[PDB]
Amino acid sequence: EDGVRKCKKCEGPCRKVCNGIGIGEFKDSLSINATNIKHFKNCTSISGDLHILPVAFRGDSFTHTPPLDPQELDILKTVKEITGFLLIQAWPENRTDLHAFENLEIIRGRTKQHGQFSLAVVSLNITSLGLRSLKEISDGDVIISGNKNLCYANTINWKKLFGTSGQKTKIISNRGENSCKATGQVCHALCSPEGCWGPEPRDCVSCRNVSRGRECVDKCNLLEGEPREFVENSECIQCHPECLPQAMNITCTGRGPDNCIQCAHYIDGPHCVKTCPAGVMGENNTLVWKYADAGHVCHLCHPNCTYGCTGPGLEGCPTNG
Ligand SMILES: *[C@@H]1O[C@H](CO[C@@H]2O[C@@H](C)[C@@H](O)[C@@H](O)[C@@H]2O)[C@@H](O)[C@H](O)[C@H]1NC(C)=O
Ligand SMILES: *[C@@H]1O[C@H](CO)[C@@H](O)[C@H](O)[C@H]1NC(C)=O
Ligand SMILES: *[C@@H]1O[C@H](CO)[C@@H](O)[C@H](O)[C@H]1NC(C)=O
Repeated sequence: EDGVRKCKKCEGPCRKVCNGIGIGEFKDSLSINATNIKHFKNCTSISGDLHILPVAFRGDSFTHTPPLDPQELDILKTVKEITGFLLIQAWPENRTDLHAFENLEIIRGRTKQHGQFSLAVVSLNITSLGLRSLKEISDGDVIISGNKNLCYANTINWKKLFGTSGQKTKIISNRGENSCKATGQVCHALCSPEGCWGPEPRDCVSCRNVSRGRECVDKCNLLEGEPREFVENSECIQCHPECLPQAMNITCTGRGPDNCIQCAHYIDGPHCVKTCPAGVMGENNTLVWKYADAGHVCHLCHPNCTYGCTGPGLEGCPTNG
């Protein structure tokens, strides 16, 4: 079970806040060129505005700045929050989606491009967006234009991502819905009609049937197979290992050990245990000992037999060394 959300702190070391292009250390910097991209490494929140103009990839000779290698973009795969706006005006052809932003989830929109835009994806040689993680575009309007071979962008119900009232969404002159559907570049079957960031089941706004981890799936593993799961708000989560997987019925009502049908080993109180407690330091700083009934029910053993137990009460306890 992936019961722990972040695992160790939040990532490897953990969360860092960096300034945006044209603000702070990147003052008087027009775009994210091959000079300041290295200062965005190990950074979860990039407060401010991000800019990727053609100058970054071409290289500006007069500012002693070099051309950007498309493999450097992966330095932004750690960014998930943008307090200002994201302005992407140029991106390579060897990549069909916004590869570097595969983990961006929240874009606030305090700062806006021309006081109107939060997301600007214009003139890009891509075929899909691939912003699978983006859940909220808080304020600014969205512009997606001049992306000749780009499909799937018109599918997204931007109303779900929007927060502020009247958020306009200029999605014009891309790869028409006529050609997109005729070539099989439509939203996935497992993907709900609420739009998708591409064809892959992971690229999805919401799931039509259910989800599991980072994918839209049809089955939830309730009645059979790999770890028996239960459905909670369109999500598949496996029942506690100490729950005998039942056929004809679902293995659990919830997440915990005490929320399942029947324990595969013994049963201490409401909890399903692999063995009855045999000398555990109890919450009252004292060793707790128990025994197993005929029906596998853990009962507290007699106080007299302290360093061990076999049956009920004060019966059988002197062992031969
Ligand atoms: C969505 O799921 C449909 C089946 O129904 C659902 O799944 C079964 C296993 C049961 O849990 C049932 O109670 C659910 O309502 C499929 O027929 C359908 O093909 C699925 N959709 C797609 C796009 O695959
Ligand atoms: C970035 O994080 C990785 C772990 O994900 C760590 O090994 C590395 O040293 C970090 N780099 C810097 C410059 O902090
Ligand atoms: C499954 O267990 C629940 C809980 O007691 C019960 O209400 C239901 O009738 C059972 N269904 C089957 C098919 O065993």
